[PDB]
Amino acid sequence: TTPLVHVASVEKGRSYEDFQKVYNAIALKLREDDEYDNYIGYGPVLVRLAWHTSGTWDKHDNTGGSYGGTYRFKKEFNDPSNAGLQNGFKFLEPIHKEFPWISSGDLFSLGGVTAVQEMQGPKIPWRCGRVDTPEDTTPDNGRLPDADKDADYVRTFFQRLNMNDREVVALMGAHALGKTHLKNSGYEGPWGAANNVFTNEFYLNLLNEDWKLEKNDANNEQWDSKSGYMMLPTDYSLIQDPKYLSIVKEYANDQDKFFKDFSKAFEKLLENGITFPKDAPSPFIFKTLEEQGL
Ligand code: FMI
Repeated sequence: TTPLVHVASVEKGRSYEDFQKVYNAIALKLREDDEYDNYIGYGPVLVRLAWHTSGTWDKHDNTGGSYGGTYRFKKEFNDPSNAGLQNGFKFLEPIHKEFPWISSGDLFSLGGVTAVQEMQGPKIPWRCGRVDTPEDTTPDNGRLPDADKDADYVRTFFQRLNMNDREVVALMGAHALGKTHLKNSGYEGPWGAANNVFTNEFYLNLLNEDWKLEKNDANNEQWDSKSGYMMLPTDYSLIQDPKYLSIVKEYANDQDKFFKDFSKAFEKLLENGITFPKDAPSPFIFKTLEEQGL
């Protein structure tokens, strides 16, 4: 029961170029399969997958986390909290088939990094070395957070992932991406207009839209705006809590600051629970397809 240490182990003989190739394959497929989810593309769901496979981590005993790539196991991919992520896993299947040497955890997390960057978001340094662990290491369902709670719930919950107020608010900015799907989560609607472009729109919408507390077709409350956007109760709590509100305003007024803080928090999220040897490779910063002229 003693907390196990997960030491990053580089896939045998692999280096930056090998991973840039995987990044490129993911990026090229994101471009090709553009029709998904009414042309939103697979970017958002890949970011959600990267987060859900990392968000099971418990700092108290180092269980869960991105290291083991346990989402490949039935108990975890059937977690009600992960409904809809099967689309992201299916997307990555041909990628893993072409590059069988990459670990599942490295693939799931790299998928998120690739999606953020290809969607014009900040560069996210990424480290390789996650190693697949047995099915009995799969964390039980119920470790991911709920969306119907308040600011106090959010603050306490994220302490388990060792995230502070600024880190939590920055991470939530990813909701500028994609949308909620009634069938998956009991919530329906996008948070903004630019569904597959990474910007600080989430914060701007929270502060500038006129929100009304309504019930959706699943009988759950959510905040709606005449513009056709929505906010989860947890999203809205970010402007109800005075400490979160200050940070929301900061990001709504400084795109660069949001990008920098999100990058750090997202990398931290994807690396929680992993011990990187002193002589491990430095974090990789992948070039986008655009930067490579591809
Ligand atoms: C850093 C990234 C991130 C964080 C930290 C983070 C944190 C949290 N999220 Fe969010 N998320 C991300 C990224 C991130 N999310 C993205 C990109 C999406 C869109 C997915 C898609 O469009 O398919 C979604 C979609 C989504 C949905 C709709 C799912 C669906 O119906 O398909 C819900 C209900 C929630 C709830 C919650 C919380 C409040 C409960 C878990 C929460 O704590 N999310």
